[PDB]
Amino acid sequence: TTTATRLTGWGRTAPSVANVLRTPDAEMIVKAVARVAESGGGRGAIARGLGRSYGDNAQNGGGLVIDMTPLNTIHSIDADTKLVDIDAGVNLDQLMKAALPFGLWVPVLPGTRQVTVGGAIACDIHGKNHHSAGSFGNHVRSMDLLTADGEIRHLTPTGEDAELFWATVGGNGLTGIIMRATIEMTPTSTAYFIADGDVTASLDETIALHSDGSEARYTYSSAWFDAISAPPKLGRAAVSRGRLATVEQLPAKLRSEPLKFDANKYTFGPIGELWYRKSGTYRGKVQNLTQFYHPGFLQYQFVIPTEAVDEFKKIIGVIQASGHYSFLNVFKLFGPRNQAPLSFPIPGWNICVDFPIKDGLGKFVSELDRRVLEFGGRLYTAKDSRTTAETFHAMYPRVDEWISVRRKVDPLRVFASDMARRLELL
Ligand SMILES: Cc1cc2nc3c(=O)[nH]c(=O)nc-3n(C[C@H](O)[C@H](O)[C@H](O)COP(=O)(O)OP(=O)(O)OC[C@H]3O[C@@H](n4cnc5c(N)ncnc54)[C@H](O)[C@@H]3O)c2cc1C
Ligand SMILES: O=C(Nc1sccc1C(=O)Nc1ncccn1)c1nc2cnccc2s1
Repeated sequence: TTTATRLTGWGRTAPSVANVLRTPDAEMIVKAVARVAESGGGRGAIARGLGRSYGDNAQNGGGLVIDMTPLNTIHSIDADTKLVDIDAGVNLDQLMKAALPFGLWVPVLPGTRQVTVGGAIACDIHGKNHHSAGSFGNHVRSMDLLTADGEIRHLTPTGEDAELFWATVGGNGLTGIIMRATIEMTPTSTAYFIADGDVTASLDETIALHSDGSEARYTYSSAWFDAISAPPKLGRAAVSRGRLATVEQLPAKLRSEPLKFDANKYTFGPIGELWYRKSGTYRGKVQNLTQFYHPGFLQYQFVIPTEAVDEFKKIIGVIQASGHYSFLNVFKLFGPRNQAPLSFPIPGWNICVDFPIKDGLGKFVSELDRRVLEFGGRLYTAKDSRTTAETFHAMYPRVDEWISVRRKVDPLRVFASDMARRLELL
C-alpha cells in the first residue's frame, strides 16, 4: 500500500525518499499511524496535501508520508449557517465551485486554488483580503484531528482543546492529521469583483498609498512592485484593490447568472510609461475571479511590522543593489494577526520575491534573514527551505509555547518532517 517516492516541494529542491501511503479509506490512515506509534517512533509520519509548499514541510526522509488528496469528499454545505463540512483532502478550487451556487464564498483564497483544506489550515494561509478577513484559521469552526495515540479529537477555536486547535493552525502537520473540518464561508450574491486600479511611480508613493487611509474602503488589496529598477523607480507598483460585487452593480448581460464562474520599440520609453499608467488606472471595473485574482528559482516571503516603514524601505534598497533580479514581486499590507503561535502574518508590510538560482544567492538570503529578524519580521515556512533553527526561533518568539503544546500531544514524536528536524520543532 506504500510506495517509496522521491518527494520535493513546489520549488523542486532538497528531495528526500519516503514511503508514501495513498488511500481513500480513512481507517487505513488510523492504522498506519498506529503502526508508526508502536514502531519506537522511528522517523515518524507527516501528512501531504497537493505539494504546493515550496519548503520541506510535506516530506519526511526515511519515514512515512500520508497523501491526503484521496480524502476529498464534501460532506455538506448549508447556506443558512454558512457552514461547509469537508474532508481535509478537498481542494479550494473544488470547494469554490461547489459552494458558489449556495451564494457562499471561500473566506480566504491564496495565489493558487490548488491547495488542500488540510494545507490551508496547517500553513494558516492568507490572501488578498488578509487585512479585512485574517487568515484561513480565522474561519475554521471545527476540525477533527488524528493525534499520536490514534484517537480522533474534535477541536474548536474556543472552549476545552482551544490550545491544540490554535497549535494545529499554522502547525505544519506537526500536531497530527487533520481528517475533517468545518469552515464558515462568506456570503455573496455574485462571483464578481468591483475593482479599482492604481499605478505609483515610486517606493515612497506605494507606501504613501497604503497608509493614507484608503485601505479601509476595500476588502481585497495587493500590488505588483518593481524590485529591479534603480531609485527613483524602485518600488513603483501596480495596485489592484476591490470588493465582491452585489447583483445591482453587475451589467445586465451578467445579472441573469450572478454566481456562474466559467515587447516593442516603445515599451521602455516615455510612451509606454504613459500606456502602463493609463491601463493600470481605473475605477469600478467589473472583474471575474480569473481577471481580478488568478492570472531554478528561490521564492522568498517576509513581513516587516507596520511601524518599521523606514526599515522596510531599507530591505527593498538592499534587494535591488544585490545584483539578484526578481521580476515577479507581490506586496500587500497585512492586518491584525490571530492567536496561533506559528501563524506567519502580523500587521505590516508583506513582500514576496522570486530570485533565479545563481552564485552567491544562498549567502545573500541569509543576510536578508538577519535583516528581517532585526526588524521584528519573519519568514513564511510555506516559502522557505533554507533558514536555520536559531533564526526561525528568534522570528517566532511563541515557538517554546507551541513546542510545549506539541510535547503533550506527541510525546514519542510520531509526527515528524524534514522541516521539523531542520527547524528543531521536533
Ligand atoms: C503558485 C503558488 C501561490 C501561492 N500563493 C500563496 C498565497 O497567496 N498565500 C499563502 O498563504 N500561501 C500561498 N502559497 C503556499 C500554499 O498556499 C501553502 O504552501 C499550502 O499549505 C499548500 O497546500 P497543500 O495542500 O499543497 O499542502 P502541502 O504543500 O502538501 O503541505 C503543506 C503543509 O500542510 C500540512 N498538511 C497538508 N495536509 C494536511 C492534513 N490533512 N493534516 C495536517 N497537515 C497537513 C503538511 O504536513 C505540510 O506541513 C502558494 C503556493 C504556490 C505554489
Ligand atoms: O503569497 C503570494 N501572494 C500574495 S501574499 C498576500 C497577497 C497575495 C496576492 O495578492 N496574490 C496574488 N495577487 C494577485 C495576483 C496573483 N496573486 C504568492 N506567492 C506566489 C508564489 N508563486 C507564484 C505566485 C505567488 S502569489
